[PDB]
Amino acid sequence: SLQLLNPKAESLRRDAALKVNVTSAEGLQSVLETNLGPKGTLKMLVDGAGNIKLTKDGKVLLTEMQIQSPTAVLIARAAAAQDEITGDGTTTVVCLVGELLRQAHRFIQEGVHPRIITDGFEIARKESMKFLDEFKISKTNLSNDREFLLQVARSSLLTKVDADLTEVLTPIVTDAVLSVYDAQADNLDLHMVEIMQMQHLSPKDTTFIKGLVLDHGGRHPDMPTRVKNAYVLILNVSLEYEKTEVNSGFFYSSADQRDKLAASERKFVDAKLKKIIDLKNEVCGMDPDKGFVIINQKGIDPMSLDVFAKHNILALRRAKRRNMERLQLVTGGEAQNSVEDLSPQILGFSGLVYQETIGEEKFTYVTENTDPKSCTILIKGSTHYALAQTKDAVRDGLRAVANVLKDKNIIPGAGAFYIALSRYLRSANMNKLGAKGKTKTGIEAFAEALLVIPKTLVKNSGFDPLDVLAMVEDELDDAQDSDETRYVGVDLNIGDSCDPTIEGIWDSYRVLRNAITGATGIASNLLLCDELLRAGRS
Amino acid sequence: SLRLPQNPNAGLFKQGYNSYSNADGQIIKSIAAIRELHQMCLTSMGPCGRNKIIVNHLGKIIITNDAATMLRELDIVHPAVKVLVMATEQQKIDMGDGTNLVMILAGELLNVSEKLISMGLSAVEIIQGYNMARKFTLKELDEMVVGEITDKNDKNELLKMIKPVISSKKYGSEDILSELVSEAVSHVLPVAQQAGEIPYFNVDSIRVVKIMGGSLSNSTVIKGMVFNREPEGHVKSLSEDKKHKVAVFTCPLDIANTETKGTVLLHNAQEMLDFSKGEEKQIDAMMKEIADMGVECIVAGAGVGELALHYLNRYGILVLKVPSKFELRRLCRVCGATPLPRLGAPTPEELGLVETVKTMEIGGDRVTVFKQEQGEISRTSTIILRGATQNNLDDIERAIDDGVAAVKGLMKPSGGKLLPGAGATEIELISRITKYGERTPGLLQLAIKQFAVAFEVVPRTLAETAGLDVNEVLPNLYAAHNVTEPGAVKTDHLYKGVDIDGESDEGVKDIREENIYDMLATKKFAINVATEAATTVLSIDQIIMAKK
Amino acid sequence: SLRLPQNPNAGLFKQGYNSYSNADGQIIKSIAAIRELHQMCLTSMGPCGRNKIIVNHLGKIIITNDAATMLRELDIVHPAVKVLVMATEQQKIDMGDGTNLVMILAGELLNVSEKLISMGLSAVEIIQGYNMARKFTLKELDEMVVGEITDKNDKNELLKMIKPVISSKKYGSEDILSELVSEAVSHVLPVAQQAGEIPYFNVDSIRVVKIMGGSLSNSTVIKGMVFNREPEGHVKSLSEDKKHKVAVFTCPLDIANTETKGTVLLHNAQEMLDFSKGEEKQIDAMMKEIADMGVECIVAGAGVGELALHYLNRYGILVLKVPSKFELRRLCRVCGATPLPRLGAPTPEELGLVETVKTMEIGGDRVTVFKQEQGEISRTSTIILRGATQNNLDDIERAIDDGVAAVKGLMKPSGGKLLPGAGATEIELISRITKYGERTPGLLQLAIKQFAVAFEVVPRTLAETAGLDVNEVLPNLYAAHNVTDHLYKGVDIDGESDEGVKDIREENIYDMLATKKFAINVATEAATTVLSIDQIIMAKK
Ligand SMILES: Nc1ncnc2c1ncn2[C@@H]1O[C@H](COP(=O)(O)OP(=O)(O)O)[C@@H](O)[C@H]1O
Ligand SMILES: Nc1ncnc2c1ncn2[C@@H]1O[C@H](COP(=O)(O)OP(=O)(O)O)[C@@H](O)[C@H]1O
Ligand SMILES: Nc1ncnc2c1ncn2[C@@H]1O[C@H](COP(=O)(O)OP(=O)(O)O)[C@@H](O)[C@H]1O
Ligand SMILES: [Mg+2]
Ligand SMILES: [Mg+2]
Ligand SMILES: [Mg+2]
Repeated sequence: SLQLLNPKAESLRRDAALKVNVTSAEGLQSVLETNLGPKGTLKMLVDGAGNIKLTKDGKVLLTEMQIQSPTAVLIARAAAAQDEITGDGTTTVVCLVGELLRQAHRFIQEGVHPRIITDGFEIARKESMKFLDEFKISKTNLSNDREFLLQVARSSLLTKVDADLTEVLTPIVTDAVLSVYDAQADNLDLHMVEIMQMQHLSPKDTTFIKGLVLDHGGRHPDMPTRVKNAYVLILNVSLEYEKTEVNSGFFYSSADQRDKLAASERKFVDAKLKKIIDLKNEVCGMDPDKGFVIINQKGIDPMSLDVFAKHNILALRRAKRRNMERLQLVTGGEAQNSVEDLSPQILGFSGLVYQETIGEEKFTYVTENTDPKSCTILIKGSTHYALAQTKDAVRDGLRAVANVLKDKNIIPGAGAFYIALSRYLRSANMNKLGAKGKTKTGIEAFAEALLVIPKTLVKNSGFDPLDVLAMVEDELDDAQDSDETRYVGVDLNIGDSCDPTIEGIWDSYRVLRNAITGATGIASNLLLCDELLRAGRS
Repeated sequence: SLRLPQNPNAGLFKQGYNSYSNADGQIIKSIAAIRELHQMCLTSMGPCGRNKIIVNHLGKIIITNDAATMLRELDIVHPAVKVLVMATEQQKIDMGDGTNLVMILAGELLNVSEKLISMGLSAVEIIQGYNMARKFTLKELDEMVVGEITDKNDKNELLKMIKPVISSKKYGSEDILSELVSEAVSHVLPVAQQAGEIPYFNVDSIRVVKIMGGSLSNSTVIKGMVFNREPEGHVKSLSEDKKHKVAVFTCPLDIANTETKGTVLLHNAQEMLDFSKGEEKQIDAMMKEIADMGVECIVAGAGVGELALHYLNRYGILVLKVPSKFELRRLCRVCGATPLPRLGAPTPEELGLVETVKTMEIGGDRVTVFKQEQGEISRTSTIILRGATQNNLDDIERAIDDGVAAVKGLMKPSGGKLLPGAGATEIELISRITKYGERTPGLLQLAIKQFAVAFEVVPRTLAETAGLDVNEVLPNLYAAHNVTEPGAVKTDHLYKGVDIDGESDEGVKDIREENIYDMLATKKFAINVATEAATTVLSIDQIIMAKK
Repeated sequence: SLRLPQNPNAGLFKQGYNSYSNADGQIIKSIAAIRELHQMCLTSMGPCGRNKIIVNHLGKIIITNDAATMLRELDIVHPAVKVLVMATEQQKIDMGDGTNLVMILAGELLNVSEKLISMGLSAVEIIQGYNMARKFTLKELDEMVVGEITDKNDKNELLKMIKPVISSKKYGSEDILSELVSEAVSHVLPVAQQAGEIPYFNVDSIRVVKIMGGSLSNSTVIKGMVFNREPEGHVKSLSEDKKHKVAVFTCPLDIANTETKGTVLLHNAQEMLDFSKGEEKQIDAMMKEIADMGVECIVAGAGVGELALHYLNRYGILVLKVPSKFELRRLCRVCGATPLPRLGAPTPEELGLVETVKTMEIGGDRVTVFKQEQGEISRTSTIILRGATQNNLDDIERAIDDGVAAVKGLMKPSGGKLLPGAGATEIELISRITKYGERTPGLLQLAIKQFAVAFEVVPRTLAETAGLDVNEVLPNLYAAHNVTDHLYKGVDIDGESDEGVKDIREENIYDMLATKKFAINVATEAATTVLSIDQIIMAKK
């Protein structure tokens, strides 16, 4: 039908479209199968430029390696979109769609329709949402348990990096997250927590700074390096020259009038500097002990830097949009734009301001605040890929622990959620459900597909995956009759079951919810498609 | 049968992308890929090390014995080898000392790891083995330390510091090269004894200007600095004592033109007559306030006009060009002047002090000198380095950067904390780490054992490059440490090391009287970054590339 | 999302193999594609049909409005068409009549079955439907016979036989060509009071000698044959001897040489002198015996030597080569002699009789005519065709081959009874099958009805070539069958065809029973194969 219409085209239908979606799914699954879990293998990505970037995140692997298949680009958007808002569960979405297609394809070969199979996944998904309410556990945030946040931070950090980096980088996240909770209980991740690159001694020397760190310092030598008590000032006004909207020549007639008009360039700048001097006169007391610093969002003229250097005022220019939205949280002051209306109330407070330089670059450190509402995480590293590995680790770790404070619940992991849904879907009475007909295998297909995830953790350790679930099955058979509510786990060190409640392995709530919802939608849409084709003008 | 299916489901990725897993002996190949350029580093460590020719696509050649420097120009395909390039680049930037070691140690840790992975040790246990060895290695470096400097400025102490550093890069003669650095270090340091002030030192203070011709013995130590400039108006020997004054201006010595459309406007002939003379009288009037302060040389930051030049050389004011930012900032540190962009009167407190400004022929071209005297000392001194081949000037200049980088190692920590060199610091850790393997149980003992075997490359390399048979020189040196510490105190078997030239057998007559030592701060970060180089290469089990 | 994964069964069968299975749409692709060649045989159908010029790769041009001759030369890449090609060739080699109905009825069953497959009826049931409908068609044709012939000897009785066949191909020539074919069959058949027990007849009895030039009316019948050959030696007497004994030798007239090669050996000059006369006296001993019995004509298949030709010239014996072996035995059937590879001597029992042999030019070229009067002949005849172009005479030969092939189709079986033609029995079968479909309830009733609709093309194809409206004469013809007289209703082809009714007996248009039965069977078997296949596997080039 397509060859007589289009003189050139490609068409697959009714057996190859199903084999393509399953073969491409099994192919992409094998790539990210080994990365899943704590003992998984690392993966570097080097392009033709020659740069190196190292991480285990499936999003970085998918959004850097170009892919030609039409199925995998939907898995790429699904794995990326789930991680872009949640920050965790990337490879879990690929494994579910990677496993649910092959687990249903065996029954498509038997002759079951794709429509009624996907109808079983949807009604089975509603059972999992009802199971999340009973499976989760309530946790009160008023206790302010720091040990509970430490265990959540080690869940994601142990997966990416080893124990040496996890132990030193875990309390860096906990100290940053401990300040997030407040009376308003409004979560703020992007403005409050930041990441900055700095090539320094080693990755292990990452330290926590309570104040806002800046990537610039004092240009002039005579300007002060260290300041004990520095009251900041925010000004978004540009203090260099301005070209003035079509204004043209300073038509000068005589030679004396030439430089007389050139001196007017300083008058516009000096009109704004005098307001700073008038502000300094109000806070002139204890001038050797105290200090003053000005932070500008736009550039400052080098002619005006000597004015600040004479009065021992520290100058910082060309700040980011985000840093201006963070000085009020750290120093406690208020922002200002125009130099007309000033007051001492808007000035912040800082207990220690010092600068340290390496090579050509220079960094400014601010800390020792009275009541800092925000902070930073200055990560140290050796190579560029070391920063990229710490970028993805801190980016995925902050989002995972931040979601625990959003809600009042937390899901235990280590296969407890998948193993619990297996017994629930395989033992629940079907008469309570509304599905009938050939929906018998759809419940078994999706229930059995969840088992492949916790044994993929075992496949990286090298043990037999089927044998380490024998005692797990025998434990739950007696746990229901023993009248003791416990949740089992999968410990890869010894190859035996464990309890995530005491070991500290946990997982966020919206990760597993959005993962199955996004995976079931993608896997269902790929099953119903029975024809592939390419056509268009080019 | 005639053709395979050629890897089905390969259209998931592009045709140019390739995967490289741990299987198929590819981790052995990555160790072999390190072994290609690692053997190039064998003949470049030590005082008998051989330099390397590197011809770039542009044709710029640099001849050198230093790892971090040679690896910058070579375009590398293997990513695991690039870890060593950036690891040595980190070594050069931070400490500026011990880059071959980063290369020769981390390459040998991958060499002995070739035996461990072949035996069947898991990669996770290998990282735990070297980390536990690293904590014990850095601990024992602080224990077996002997000696300290305790004085920032001394003639004899600096010979113990600079001489073992520059002995690797362009050894040559010892005294003529060491005295140029020890004399220049004393000039720039703020001594200030019995004051309690914090010391301070900058790597950018000491800078070497390359001048062709002459010989290495004719090199002198200049108090000030030098450029290859020409005075515009006139040259002056300046035989007048009673020191001159210095005024630095960052703006050009000309009329400050309007930034927005500076154009003449003359409505009548009365303005036409006075406009030509007005510029002359205006420029002259600005020079009166400058000339009355007693200044005789002004350093300009950009192009100077001819009318301003006519009034400067009238009173004999020298003009100097510095058309860049850093070239103008380095000169203010010598005389201690504070520049101001205005064309007004320099402040008397801000005027600099320079006694003489000579112009002589060194390399056939015109150069201007700013030698100070013993009174009113200055900082940011230079070293006139004379040589025949421009390629040798480049490597000797970076040897001063390594020596100046070694002086930085004294400021931050509490003191010097020197160690015995000539392989003595490496061979001592072999016995201590070997004993540590016997104390710990578990399957990690083989990782601790092979970590000690990797440290044999320093004495094995120095014995191979010295033209001696390593099979006889190495076990002869083990006899000094197999006779371990008896009941008598003050044992002197720690200073035994290899020898490049001389007596048979080789245990050197101590590294003592020889006055060669190593820095603690270099060994700390070198073993740290070398272990990180082996950690990142051994921890990864799959590699993915593109386009090749 | 740029390059596909390329169908990962590409490790299986090579790129040259193409699969065109069903569900994908094979049936829709095939039934349609073949509608182009279906219109070729449809336009070339009937007495007013259009002949089609087919130029093969060698360049030999042909112009024939049949179907077997056309499709033999057409290099057709489509495999489903080729089932119809050699199925039509089976009709050519066996019966020699009905190539066109087959290409038309076989294609129309696939065209009319579009409704069955599109509605969703099972393909297996359609094969069972046409098979049971085929059995009812064969049983029902016997009852509609009114032409039970038992004489099959006289010439006027063949006017109901040969003239409908000749009227199809080049309708303008009926009486002339029928006189040639009918007079040829009378010479072929022997004179006897009652010849029975299935007398033998073959297509090689009546041959066709094509002569360039001359109008078709100037043709004539020759009992012998005519060869484009040059006689040698003398001119004939043409009335003097009154009869001529003709010996046919397979081997040439020469000294008997062995298969193994030899040469002349002479030990002395005495044998050299006698060798010149020895060869002359050797043939003279064998040639003089032939002339004693009066053999006035010798035919040697291989090349005749000059020494043997010289002795025959003085006695006045006719010589002839006849190099081809197939046409050598046909001359023996005329005279009534046997081949003789041995030289031997002529015997009276093995030697035949020939009245006279005369030489002239018919179309400018000198030829040898073996016409004889008052002689006994057995299974031999020829038709001398005169025409303006060689391209037209080629179609007259195949028309005569189809005419005499019908004589083979009559006399070989026990009965070759007639049927009403001109769109008379085809519309009757539509009424019979329409009533048969209601007798058997079931899902196969739809196949029985659509099998009857496929027979509609036979009347309207005569109307389409006649420039008449199909929607007027075809439904008007059904009203004539309402009710013997209703059986002899047919399609008229004339300017007065507005009524659409013409009696069959006025012009005596008839068709054969065995020809239509074999055509319906091969047509149903052709449609059975095309509807039974689902997958078609090609290959490279
Ligand atoms: N140390 C551990 N012990 C047991 N299970 C773990 C451990 N670390 C991670 N997991 C499990 O691995 C799964 C994936 O973790 P994570 O890397 O955060 O998500 P993703 O692999 O989708 O990016 C989680 O379900 C978690 O329970
Ligand atoms: N003359 C000498 N005798 C004995 N040992 C020496 C001598 N010169 C250098 N060495 C040893 O050779 C080693 C070479 O160190 P190397 O890595 O080349 O230093 P650098 O970092 O300056 O390149 C030193 O650690 C030192 O102990
Ligand atoms: N003068 C005529 N009047 C009516 N019908 C005619 C006339 N001449 C020929 N026909 C019809 O034209 C048809 C041509 O059939 P044809 O395809 O030649 O038969 P076959 O397929 O057996 O070779 C015949 O069935 C015959 O009935
Ligand atoms: Mg994760
Ligand atoms: Mg050194
Ligand atoms: Mg016919």
